[PDB]
Amino acid sequence: ITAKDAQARALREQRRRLAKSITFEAEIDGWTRKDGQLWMPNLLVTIDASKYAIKTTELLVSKVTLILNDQDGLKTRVSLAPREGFLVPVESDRGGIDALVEDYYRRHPEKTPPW
Amino acid sequence: TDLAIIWTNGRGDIAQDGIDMLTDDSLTTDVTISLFTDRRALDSDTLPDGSDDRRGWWGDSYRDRPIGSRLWLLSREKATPDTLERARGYAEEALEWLKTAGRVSAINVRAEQLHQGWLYLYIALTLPDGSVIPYEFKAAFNG
Amino acid sequence: TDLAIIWTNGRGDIAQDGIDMLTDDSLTTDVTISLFTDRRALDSDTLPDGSDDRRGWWGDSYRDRPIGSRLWLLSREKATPDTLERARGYAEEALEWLKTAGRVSAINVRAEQLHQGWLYLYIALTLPDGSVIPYEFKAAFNG
Amino acid sequence: TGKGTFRNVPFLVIEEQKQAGGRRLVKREYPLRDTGGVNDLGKKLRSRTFSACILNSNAETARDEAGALMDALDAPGSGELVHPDFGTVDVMVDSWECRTKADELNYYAFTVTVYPSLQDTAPDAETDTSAAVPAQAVAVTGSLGDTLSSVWQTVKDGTAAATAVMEAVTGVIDDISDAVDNLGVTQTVSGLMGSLSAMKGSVTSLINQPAMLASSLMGALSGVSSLCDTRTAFSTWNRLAQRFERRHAATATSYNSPVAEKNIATLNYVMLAAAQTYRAEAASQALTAALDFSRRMDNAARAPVLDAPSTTTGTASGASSTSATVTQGQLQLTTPPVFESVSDIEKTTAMLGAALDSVILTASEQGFSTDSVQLTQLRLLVVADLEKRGLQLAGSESHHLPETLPAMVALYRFTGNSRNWQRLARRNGISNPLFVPGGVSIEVIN
Repeated sequence: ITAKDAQARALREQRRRLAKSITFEAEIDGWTRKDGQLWMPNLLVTIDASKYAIKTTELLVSKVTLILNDQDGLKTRVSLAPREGFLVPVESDRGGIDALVEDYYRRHPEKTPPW
Repeated sequence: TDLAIIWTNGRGDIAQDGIDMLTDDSLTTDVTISLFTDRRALDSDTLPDGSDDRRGWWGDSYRDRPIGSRLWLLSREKATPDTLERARGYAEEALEWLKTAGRVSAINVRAEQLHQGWLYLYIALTLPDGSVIPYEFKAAFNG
Repeated sequence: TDLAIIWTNGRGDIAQDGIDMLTDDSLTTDVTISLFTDRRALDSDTLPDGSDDRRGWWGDSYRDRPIGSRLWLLSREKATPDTLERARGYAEEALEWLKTAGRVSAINVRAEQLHQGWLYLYIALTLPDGSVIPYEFKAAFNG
Repeated sequence: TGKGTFRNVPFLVIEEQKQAGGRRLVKREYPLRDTGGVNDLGKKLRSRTFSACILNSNAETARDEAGALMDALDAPGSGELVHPDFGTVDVMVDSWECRTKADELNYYAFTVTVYPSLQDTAPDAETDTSAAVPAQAVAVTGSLGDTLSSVWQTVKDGTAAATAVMEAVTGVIDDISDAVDNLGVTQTVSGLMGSLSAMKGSVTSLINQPAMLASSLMGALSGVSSLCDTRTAFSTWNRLAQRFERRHAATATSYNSPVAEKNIATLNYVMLAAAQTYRAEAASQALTAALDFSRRMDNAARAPVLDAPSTTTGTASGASSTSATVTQGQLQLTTPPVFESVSDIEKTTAMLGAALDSVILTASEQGFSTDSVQLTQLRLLVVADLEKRGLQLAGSESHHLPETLPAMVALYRFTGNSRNWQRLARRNGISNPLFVPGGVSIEVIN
């Protein structure tokens, strides 16, 4: 272990604890999404559960289970966790020319980096 | 403030007024569109024609709600109370989407047979306290 | 497009038409095969013969469905209402597979005794709109 | 007379007779929302039931008939229930009763409830015709290679026979190398090109080894097959077969030997057969690719919204691969212009069938029996796959049009969901979807 590696794991541990602490669970009616595709993990959804006095705004899906029981019908139990728990230690949730270029190519991932 | 539909010779169309088309921001255009455009007939309905095509709109699968009314099923009817009851029900079903929202408070529609060969529909809404004054016109004939 | 079954002298054989055998792609062949081919009698049913042999087809265990009808159980019967009902039931159960599929919409069959010594069945099938116009003929006698 | 029977045991109907059954519903009620509803789930069994009575004037025949009814209701299997109200049905009994009263000497009352004898499997196995083409193609290629190895005869001379065999082998190698070179504009083909060059540079010691020669050629063809993806495989194999065919018709003084005429003829034939089998497999894969791409999972009556990302299909920027479900076409690639429309699939299927039938008829005289017996089944499987997946699609109808309508309106009139309006135009073969021809027949999918 070096110093930079140390901070990397220490942050990884902090973010994993953050992800494991706060948990949302919901039971929606349709297997398919709003657009039409199936429900799958690694999706950033906007939560608007304000009627139950809940102040979270964006979450990331962590687990999707699809069910076809007779008593259930079509259901998919979708679990949500904060996005800041599944990030790499380099990135952050929203000192030179190299830093500026890296920031630009990090904000725009579909672009090809210089490498 | 969309275009207004003006009835001439028993059919409706937009009209000019001075520079450009005349405008309307009221319930008149909404009612005259929701009542007099044919929506898709059900699978089990018997069409008045001898054909088997159900009139609708290609945008019915793009606009979250069927467009118009099923009053076109009564193109050729005789003078019996069943047709009056069906027309009352069809108008209620066509215009209930307004009462579902907050744009009207209540709807009262009755069907009658006036001077022989007339299917009279009397539809009375109840606009709320804040609704704008609706447009006012009568059907007209020429030539 | 399969070979057409033509009824001559009370039995239906295939026939010629110009160069090759006459063809037919409609519900006529399906009906005349599903109605007039003997399927296996059940274990409890009694047989018109004094024999214990139940008819059928060797390939009945290969085609996911029994082939024909049980109208051969009425080979020898007297003029009584029982036979009229049993024939109606057998024809309905033989033709039900069409309605289980989507090829026919409804099947109304009635039975009657015509001129003394005649078992008469009237079978009415309601073909859907997409169904091709079926073949029609009359059984003929020669020699 | 009410003479219903269960197993040819007569009974008299009485009291009540009933049939009950409906759909299974799941009630969906949301918290803090008013508009709810139910969702459909199949249909439950029709539970029939009836009440019957047996009586006589003898008090002993009544007992005998009642016992017969007991032993016929309580029997293993399914029996022909005949009822004046139900009809003639096949049912399995569930429960029954036999009530008397010790004051009524002749009366015996039964009450039966029956269930339809519907016996159908859950998985409902079918046949996978898409995966039956490569399995048969492998066997066909193996049989062709074995036939070539067996029928090849070594020539030991240095004369016209040997040099002509050398020319034939080097010509076949030249054709394969030309196909690989035409491929290699985009794909990297250095290894296969080098192997082909070395193999061509070593002919003299191949024409004398039959088994090595056959493999040396089957391996080259297999490498060519493995090079191509689902985009250019059909085009490349089309070309190699046209070329190998222009050959087998120039064959069908010099040499003065028969062990040359036979070697050259069998080589040319085997090349033709292998090329056509690879073409058939490539066509089978191209059908899957085209059908996969011509699939839109929208099929819903929604309202368009102002969605900024991905204005046209695609995926949202930054989304991982775990979020997206892969399809069969992408899973096998690891489309042609012909496999889009309908008339084109018809023409392609006819051409493949004619070519393979000609190959079989020719093979019935050199590489006599096993090759033909395998190739006929390969042709059956290929044509069955093509027709069952391209044309014989679920819910396909044919309609005429009173006037030329836009594709969206024409689709909505016939099925009622206008979102798949591109599929109709593509399958018909229309250039501009706004003008769908009127008098010409139109295939509408449902």
